[PDB]
Amino acid sequence: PRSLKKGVFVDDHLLEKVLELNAKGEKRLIKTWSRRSTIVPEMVGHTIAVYNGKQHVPVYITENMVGHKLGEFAPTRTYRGHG
Amino acid sequence: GKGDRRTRRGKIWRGTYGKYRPRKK
Amino acid sequence: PLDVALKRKYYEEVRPELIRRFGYQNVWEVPRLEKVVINQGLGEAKEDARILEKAAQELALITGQKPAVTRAKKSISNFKLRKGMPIGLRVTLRRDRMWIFLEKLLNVALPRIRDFRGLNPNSFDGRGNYNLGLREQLIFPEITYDMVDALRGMDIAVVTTAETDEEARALLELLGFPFRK
Amino acid sequence: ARIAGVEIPRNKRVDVALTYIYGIGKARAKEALEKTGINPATRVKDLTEAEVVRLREYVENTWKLEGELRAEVAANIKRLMDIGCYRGLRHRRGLPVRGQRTRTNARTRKGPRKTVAGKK
Amino acid sequence: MKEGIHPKLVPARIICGCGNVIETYSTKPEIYVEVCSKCHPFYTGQQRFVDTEGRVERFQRRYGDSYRK
RNA sequence: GGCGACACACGUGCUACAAUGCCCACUACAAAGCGAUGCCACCCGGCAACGGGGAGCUAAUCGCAAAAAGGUGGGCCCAGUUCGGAUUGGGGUCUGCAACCCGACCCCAUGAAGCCGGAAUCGCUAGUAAUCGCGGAUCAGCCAUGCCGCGGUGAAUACG
RNA sequence: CGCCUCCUAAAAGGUAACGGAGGCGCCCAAAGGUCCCCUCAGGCGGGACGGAAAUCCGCCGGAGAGCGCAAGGGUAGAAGG
Ligand SMILES: [Mg+2]
Ligand SMILES: [Mg+2]
Ligand SMILES: [Mg+2]
Ligand SMILES: [Mg+2]
Ligand SMILES: [Mg+2]
Ligand SMILES: [Mg+2]
Ligand SMILES: [Mg+2]
Ligand SMILES: [Mg+2]
Ligand SMILES: [Zn+2]
Repeated sequence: PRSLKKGVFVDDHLLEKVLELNAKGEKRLIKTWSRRSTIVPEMVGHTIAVYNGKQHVPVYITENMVGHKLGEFAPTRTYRGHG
Repeated sequence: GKGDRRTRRGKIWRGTYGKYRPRKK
Repeated sequence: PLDVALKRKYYEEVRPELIRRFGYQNVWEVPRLEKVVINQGLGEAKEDARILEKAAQELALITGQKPAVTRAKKSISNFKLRKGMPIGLRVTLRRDRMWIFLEKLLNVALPRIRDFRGLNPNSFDGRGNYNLGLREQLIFPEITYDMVDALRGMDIAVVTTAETDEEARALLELLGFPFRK
Repeated sequence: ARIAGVEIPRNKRVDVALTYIYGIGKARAKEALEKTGINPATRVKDLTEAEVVRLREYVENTWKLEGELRAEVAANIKRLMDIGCYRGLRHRRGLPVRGQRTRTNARTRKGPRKTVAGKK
Repeated sequence: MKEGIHPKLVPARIICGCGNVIETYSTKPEIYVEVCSKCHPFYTGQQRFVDTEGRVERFQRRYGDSYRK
């Protein structure tokens, strides 16, 4: 994966808004175009929308999802069955 | 075992080193 | 008469503790452990009576008394079973032969259930009795794995003179049954 | 011997008979015999029972296996389930996960070739 | 009971993996076994048997908090 | 985000179904090419990928680089069995701002289907068939089992 | 087209119509004699392969089970097992 000699979540786009909303409360929906976000455990309890190529999917967050990226919760393909 | 990652010639076929084919004389 | 451990363990550990917890005022108001029943139901013996004699030998080896057959009372279309066709093997356990079997079970056979996460304490009928089933017979130490043939297992019915379920719960727990909490 | 719960090995050379245990392979069995101090090239017909007991109190304690490695893997699959995770939904629909070609044969994961009426 | 058909119950002493000598009368005079009422982990204390893990380290994977403040 | 989607089908290839076989330890034998934004000798740490130092090399003098099959010794005892690795979980390495829908590797444990393949069909007349490994192109890294070259052992048959 | 069961049949017996409905022309050496023992079907919970019932465990259940076969009478204080 990402090498453990270095860190994680190299996106200062989203970190500033989620830390400001952490310090403020008021768990407002943020729309992000970034699937490369490996979710920081401080993001627990926020409504995040990931743009998968056509639409945003609103992703509620609980404690279990940490090492997963946000596109691991954002499906980009619809199949609905062979027939 | 040319595809098995835990034998000799599987490591020789892909050219990767490790426990099962180390380079040391 | 015999120095079986769980009988004396009952009389000196579980018998006064059940008087203490619930407030019994007569010595026969305590729950009493009588008529342990095993029916070892071999529905796979519709076509063969030769597996039934080996299962009878194994049951007589693990409890010390030889079981009887159960004849079918009622024929069905789906499951062959016409009039007779012996597909069951029932044995009841009394009088220091239930106690040695409970020693075997609680001390050897139940830890040899795979991962053995506990028992089901919700498996009470309502009037003081309990039932459980076993999958393989190799859990008992008398079964040898080189005199075995098939994957033949067990259903155990244990009876108590308790009135309610909570009385038999405390009798089974304190005498050594490993229920889930 | 009677070592890995009730699923047992017997019959000729423990150094590959430990490999049949779900959770004990070859190199892990080599570690188990190196710390215990037992012969690899000996057989399980002819060994001391103290070697058996020391092997037991090694292997059923220092790693998890028997009847709870399957429980850990199944709880990890359910951990991937129920939440909207991608790989959990791939495990849900019976579909392979680690970046596979499913246009052609993924019949390891999918099952038999469910041959369809094939129009045009 | 019935004579000649039912088996005879002999003194049976069961030896365990920890060396526990179990005292019963049964249908084989000396018994080998690998568990008892003490070595099974559900019976006695459970003593953080193999786990020492509340979960996998989901909320504990931090391994050094390295980001900009 | 997609070209990697999958209830199916076809073509070309890789790995096997084992004992003329597999694994482990040691020991040899080439050819053709590549590299001072790179190839890395040699130490230290890790079971390992690799990392930290740092010698050399504008290169028939340095390095890639061990060539493999071969040979010696030991183990396996023919059973889906240390044959065979699909697939799956956990923990890590290097690259790249970024490896999840899309990578390549290392370790642990899972270890499947396959015990020689229906109708049919393909390549080969002498180092050729078969088998075995190496190098280059692209390329930050790589799904490379593809392509192009290189060499080791070495059949059988051709009445017409 | 002969025989058996219920109704038509008007509370004894009997009672007709090309009236309403069903069977019988067999079987059992155990499905007979005696002696001794046992009591059902279902419903509510419980229990490896067991699902609405393959076998068991506890409680309720006076006869709705069964008594070879159509139906009626009868029957567990047995004619049933
Ligand atoms: Mg295993
Ligand atoms: Mg007598
Ligand atoms: Mg394409
Ligand atoms: Mg009249
Ligand atoms: Mg009259
Ligand atoms: Mg007629
Ligand atoms: Mg029931
Ligand atoms: Mg009748
Ligand atoms: Zn013990």
